[PDB]
Amino acid sequence: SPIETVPVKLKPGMDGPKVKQWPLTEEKIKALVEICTEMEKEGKISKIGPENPYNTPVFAIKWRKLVDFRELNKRTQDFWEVQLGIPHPAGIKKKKSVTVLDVGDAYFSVPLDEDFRKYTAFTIPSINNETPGIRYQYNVLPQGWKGSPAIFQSSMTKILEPFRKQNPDIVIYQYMDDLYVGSDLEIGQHRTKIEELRQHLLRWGLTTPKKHQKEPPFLWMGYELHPDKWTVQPIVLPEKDSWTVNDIQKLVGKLNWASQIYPGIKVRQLCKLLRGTKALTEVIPLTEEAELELAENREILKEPVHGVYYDPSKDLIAEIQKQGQGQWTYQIYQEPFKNLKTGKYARMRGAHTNDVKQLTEAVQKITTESIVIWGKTPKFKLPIQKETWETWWTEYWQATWIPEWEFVNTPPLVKLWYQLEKEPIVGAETFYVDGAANRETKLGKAGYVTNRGRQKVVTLTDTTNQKTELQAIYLALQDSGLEVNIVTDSQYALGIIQAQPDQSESELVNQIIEQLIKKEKVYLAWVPAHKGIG
Amino acid sequence: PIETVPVKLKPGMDGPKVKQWPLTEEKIKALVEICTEMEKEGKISKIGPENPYNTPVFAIKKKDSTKWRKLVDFRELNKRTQDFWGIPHPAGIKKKKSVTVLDVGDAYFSVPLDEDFRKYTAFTIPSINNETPGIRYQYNVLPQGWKGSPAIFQSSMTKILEPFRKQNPDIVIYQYMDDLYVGSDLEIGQHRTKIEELRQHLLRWGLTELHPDKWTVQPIVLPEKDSWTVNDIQKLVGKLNWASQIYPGIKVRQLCKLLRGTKALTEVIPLTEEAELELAENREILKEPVHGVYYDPSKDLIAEIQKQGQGQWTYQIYQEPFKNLKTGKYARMRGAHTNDVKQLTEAVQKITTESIVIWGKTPKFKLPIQKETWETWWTEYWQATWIPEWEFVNTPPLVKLWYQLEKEPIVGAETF
Ligand SMILES: CC(C)=CCOc1cc(NC(=S)c2ccoc2C)ccc1Cl
Repeated sequence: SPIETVPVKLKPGMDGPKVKQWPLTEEKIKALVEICTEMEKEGKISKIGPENPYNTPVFAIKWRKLVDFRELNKRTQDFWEVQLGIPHPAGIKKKKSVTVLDVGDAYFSVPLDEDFRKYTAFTIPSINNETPGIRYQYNVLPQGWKGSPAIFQSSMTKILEPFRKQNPDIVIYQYMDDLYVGSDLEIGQHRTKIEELRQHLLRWGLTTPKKHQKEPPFLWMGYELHPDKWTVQPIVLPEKDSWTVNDIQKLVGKLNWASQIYPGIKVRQLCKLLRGTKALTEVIPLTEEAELELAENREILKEPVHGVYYDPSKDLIAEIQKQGQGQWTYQIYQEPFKNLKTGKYARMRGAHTNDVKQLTEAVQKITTESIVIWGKTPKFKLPIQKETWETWWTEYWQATWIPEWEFVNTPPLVKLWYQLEKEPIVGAETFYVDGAANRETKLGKAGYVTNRGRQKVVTLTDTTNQKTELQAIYLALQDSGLEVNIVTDSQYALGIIQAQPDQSESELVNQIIEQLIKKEKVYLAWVPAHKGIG
Repeated sequence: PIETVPVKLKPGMDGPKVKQWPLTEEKIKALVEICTEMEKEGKISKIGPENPYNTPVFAIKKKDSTKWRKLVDFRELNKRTQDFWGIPHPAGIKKKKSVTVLDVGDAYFSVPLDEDFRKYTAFTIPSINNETPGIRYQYNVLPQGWKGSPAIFQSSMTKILEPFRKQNPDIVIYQYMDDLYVGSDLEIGQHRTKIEELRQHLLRWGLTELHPDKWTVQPIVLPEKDSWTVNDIQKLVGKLNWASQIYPGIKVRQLCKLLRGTKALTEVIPLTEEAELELAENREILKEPVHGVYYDPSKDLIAEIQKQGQGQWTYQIYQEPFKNLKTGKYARMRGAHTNDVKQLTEAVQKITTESIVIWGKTPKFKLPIQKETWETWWTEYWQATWIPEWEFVNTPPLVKLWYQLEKEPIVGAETF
């Protein structure tokens, strides 16, 4: 072609590949000898001679051909990332017409930096490793070579510039060997322009085909794309009578992907089947509950989920629900009930945190996503009162934020499970708690003594020092009335005061939190340990 | 329109390969414009895929403009770029009544960049939803935000300034990145007017309110109370005890003897004469910054920030723990009430400029924010040509409680 080549080079100080030509039968050689005389005439390759010390093994599977560039590739320089981030159905706009042009064969239509070609040398074996084999090399981007994807696209980009300029109201998406061309022109004008494009391309040697011709809807990321809207490619759950772990994991994976689009999907009981499995091929019988939810899911999945595309002229709204502790669901739409996208985030589990914090996190993940999809952030409708937000955030130790949002009374609402008092409680009993353990024998004591004369101690075995300290706080909570002042020298209690977590990785802390939540007033105070403090 | 100087990366260093972070539509539209223009003006050229480097780029709205400015994050490239051993720090700059900052980044485009170094300036304009490939460019001229620009352009900058410097030798001019910090004691009126005089001058080539003498270092003020309760003393003792890591003469022995017994948290305690004096000696120690603290040009400058709440923030600049070079409080700027990120951002910029004015270098920040929160939004409120380094931390409860104690004005900074 008359396309300028891209200057390619080998990684820092490496030399081209020298892997020996795998041995083949006469049937396989006569076939490759065939295919290569073809490519050779199509200008795709060039018979070279002894002036080449490089080589790549050529194979023959059906009689087609396959060149293994694993070696050349590992020696080839790196190119700037070839579009790895693809479009999401929720972000594209509806089109009157969309046509996909298979410019696949164009892979072998783009010239290869003449200087680099020598490295693509390969050998068609001899009938019996007797006489010298047939030597060749590529003049174009080799199928399976590292720089082909990047170079093919950049080349496609240059070529498409003029056309793109001349036809602003026409969108062309380049992906792999395809060109999805969309537009809002009358179908005849569209068809006309596709032909103009097809020709323009033809001008650069890029020939595109009615038979292979692809038509809408299109399969993309698990959606079926129609010009006016999208649908989810129906997902089928293999009804079986013998489930191995592989079957069960794969299943859970697909169900996991479905929870994004379909409401009510559940895998809790199916995941239970994975416990203590001794091998992938191990057959695990489905419990009753597993047989059950796997049944409801088959149903939920029979429901047709359809969607809509992005209309720039309308608002972008994002609604969030708290389907359980740490679990969040959301749907983004412009017009009520016509979603662009939906999804949910894996149960957020951490060392220690709170629901309002988690919320802001779900909010930032959506925002990061939205900026990518629409280059704008959705207006949020959150299940939390503006007061709850103002109270929490304005005082939290960590910087946090939520873009423009509005409250929506869709229970369950996210709230503050408790709030430590800001000042000691007059008239409330004051527990002076303390815990201590031998870090090596794991033996400890936990207890308290109050200004009111109440006291208690407990001996613990196989415990840690932090646990005794917390258990001391726990007992105080357990044994006090609705209002209590608790003083401790526990450094961990210092974190609890600052962060006021409503969820933790520590079961003990969680037990403490359940107590905190239950009290009407709790003042937690910290003092340094080993002082004149009694 | 001159010859170019051979620049290289530090030995063993390869070019940046930083991913472009996602941009809003507005931001992308502005860059496309700004970039086709510079392309036409020959300042940048589209590049191939054979160039593997990349640097994040984005757009800001500098003070007073609806026009977007292209801002590139050359932090990575800067660190990789060789050294030029710029100008030493004019210690005097930090002692001026008034200091004004000027953006002279536009002077660099008038200078060609070594062709051999261009590959490394590769940047990419993303596309919404990835429907269009990214628009790859690289620079042909000195870029704003790259440490090499103010360096190479030093000789030309000094020349163009001498006249003003001599006409006004009582004025100090220090350049940092794309910035120029002009400091003088002239009254605000004769100052700002003297600035434009400099502008006009600086202007005839192609170029277009700080008070260092008021960045006083503040003392910790321990509470004084008519009557003290068990809790008051405890809160107190805990802070003082922490504080003893800075001032070893601070003691809570006598006070902790009052915390003997299991009395109610709200019960009043009589302060023994020993306790009384103990507090007095402590208040005296805290009457001044700890001795022996000197800045070290060979050390990294650190800037820690704590969120105090209600739009309040505290920071400390040090190189070694508990040996602050400076500390202070920061109140949110009007129109930022509901935005933690905007407030923090504004603070980072304020502290960095101070750090620049004082030591002529930026501090590495310890920020009380989650990485994602910051990365998602800091750019929306950024206005400086430079970008400091940062790390995300968890604020220790005590550090916040201690600096919460700093002294504030009797009334404030009064002016009708
Ligand atoms: C992601 C993908 C393969 C899209 C092509 O299919 C469609 C694309 C659009 N609308 C847009 S904005 C368009 C047209 C060509 O390329 C794009 C990205 C609408 C419907 C379908 Cl069926």
